[PDB]
Amino acid sequence: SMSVKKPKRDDSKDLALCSMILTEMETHEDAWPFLLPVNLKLVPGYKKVIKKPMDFSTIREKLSSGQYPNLETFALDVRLVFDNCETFNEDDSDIGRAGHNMRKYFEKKWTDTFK
Repeated sequence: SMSVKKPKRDDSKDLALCSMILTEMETHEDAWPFLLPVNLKLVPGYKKVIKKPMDFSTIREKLSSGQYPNLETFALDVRLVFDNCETFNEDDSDIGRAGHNMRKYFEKKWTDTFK
C-alpha cells in the first residue's frame, strides 16, 4: 500500500532472458506449427473459432518493440499459442503433439530461469 513496498525484485534482465527463451523455442524442431501466424484465408474455422491468434513471430515483434509490460504478459502470449493449439488440434496429431511438447519445454525454461 501507500509508502509500503515489498523489496525490489531485479527485473533488469527480464527482457534479455525472455528473448533467450523465445530463441530456444524458435529453434526447437517442433516449433514449425507455431513460427508464423496461421493463415486465416487458408485454414477454414480458424478465424471464427480462435479469438486471439498468437504465434512466435508475433511474440518476437511484440518483444522487440516494447509491447510486453512485464514477464507475465510475455508468458501469457506464449501459453496462448499452446492453448489455441489445443483448441483446434486433436491431441493425437503431429501439431497437437508439437503443442504439448513445446509447452512442456517452455514451462521448464520458465521455472528454471525465473522461479
